[PDB]
Amino acid sequence: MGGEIITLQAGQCGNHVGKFLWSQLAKEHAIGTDGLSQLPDSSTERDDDTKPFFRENCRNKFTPRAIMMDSEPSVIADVENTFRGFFDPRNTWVASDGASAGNSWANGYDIGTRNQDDILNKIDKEIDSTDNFEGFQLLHSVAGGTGSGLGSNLLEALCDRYPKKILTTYSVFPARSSEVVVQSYNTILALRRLIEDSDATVVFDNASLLNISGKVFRNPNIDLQHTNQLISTIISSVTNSIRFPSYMYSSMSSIYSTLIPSPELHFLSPSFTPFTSDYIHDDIAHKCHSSYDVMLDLLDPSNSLVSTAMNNPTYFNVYNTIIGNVEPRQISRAMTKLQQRIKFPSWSSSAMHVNIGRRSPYLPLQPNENEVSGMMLSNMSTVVNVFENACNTFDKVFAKGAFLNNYNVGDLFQSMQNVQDEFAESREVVQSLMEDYVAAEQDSY
Amino acid sequence: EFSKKYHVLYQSNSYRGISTNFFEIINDQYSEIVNHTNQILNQKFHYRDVVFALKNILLMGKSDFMDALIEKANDILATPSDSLPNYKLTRVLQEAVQLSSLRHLM
Repeated sequence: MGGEIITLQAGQCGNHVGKFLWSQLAKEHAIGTDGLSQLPDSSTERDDDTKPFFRENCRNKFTPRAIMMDSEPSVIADVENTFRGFFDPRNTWVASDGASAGNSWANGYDIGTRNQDDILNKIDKEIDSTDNFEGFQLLHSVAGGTGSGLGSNLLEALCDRYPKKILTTYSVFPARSSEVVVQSYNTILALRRLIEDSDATVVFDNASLLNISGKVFRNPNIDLQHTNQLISTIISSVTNSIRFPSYMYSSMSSIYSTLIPSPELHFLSPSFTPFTSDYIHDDIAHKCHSSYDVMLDLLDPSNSLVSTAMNNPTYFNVYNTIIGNVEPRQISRAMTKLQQRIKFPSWSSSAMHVNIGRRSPYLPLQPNENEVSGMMLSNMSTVVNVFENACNTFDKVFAKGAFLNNYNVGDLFQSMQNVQDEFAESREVVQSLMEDYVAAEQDSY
Repeated sequence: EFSKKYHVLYQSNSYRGISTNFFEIINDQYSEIVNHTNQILNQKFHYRDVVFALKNILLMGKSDFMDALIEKANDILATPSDSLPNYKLTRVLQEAVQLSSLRHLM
């Protein structure tokens, strides 16, 4: 019910962010660290505990509907913890046939091919328990060996096998600069598959994400583990409309259907205000409905730089505003009329409005508060710049001729990496095209 | 109620036609009775729950169910109506309730 989702967790990051996600859903839905229900009435269908992210055993110990692929470390940490039993050791695949990704996409893509069937068995088992499948979410990092290669391989297969379902990926991007040049190889080979085979991709730009971690959390001992807590709060907020269908103007599937302008543009950027504590002092920062409303419009806390936080001269394809916490509705409408009129986003010659907002309340299983929060998820045409950069890096690397040997065995890449050349032309046609849509030529008769 | 009968009978017992006192006794009974009647409606026969439900069904704020009713029904409605559709639609209605995830726990 509500249309089920399967999460695929690839690489270190996905598995880490996935463990945190589960603790957060488990608390919120008043269930155990083994999914065991809360014994007095804590849930009498006041909420519908999300069968999309859960499956029910008949001990009624809720289990997450998730497939983990990585090697041993991340899975081990969960298994040590009392978080096991909100795990499934069958969903868990640990490489013992990986034998070093090496920070090479090809190597990852290729190990994935080799163990396609055992992997496909975990996925098919998970598919078979499904009622009616909404779609998939892929959690991963790009510029990885693992995070890159194995995720891309899976995505292209999923695309062909089930062509009637939604594929979303939550992708960590590196930066709009490089210190490591072969980032660009990993990212360009992966990118082809992500552009075509994903119908939506949510970009988290790691430079930007780092700024939030450094500035907000302010701990000098900070790492990725610490940062992953910021990705999990963000990912969980986007899911509010599925997990709570009891909001009768927010329901995820129909929302997804509308917002998407076509999968041609589908790199999305989040922004969020304010922040909840996870590694720092409590949120005691309360401010007005008007204050709340102003803050959503600023992208000054940049959690992603896909070039929508540098500048806005092209146009926004769609904007969706996620409100969490009930607060006077009448006021919410009077401010909202001012926002549509004011026209904060930039616009093309035929699109001058297409910005939406949804409002949902907090659950009371959480300690009650009268602080408001919200998330922005938006699609902008500015993304093309990241491709432009990628092309600069791509020319640079290809110019050295770094490591062509591994590529040459492969039929595709015999005359050196042909796939990357094919991609270079393909990406330029798309980037030109997105510019035409900002301009008059989008409707012409 | 029986005490109340006794009370009316009490003003009548030494009567002087004092309506304000007679009303006072009556006013106390009214307030208590409306408050007990709220417990009787709300608690016993889920009134607070019924209004919320009405809002869900009649103003159709129960979007999960509706999407489902429409998916199952669509085929049948497309075909002109007869006597038998009514049974399937009711079955689809029953299925829709299950689909909307509404269930007894208290």
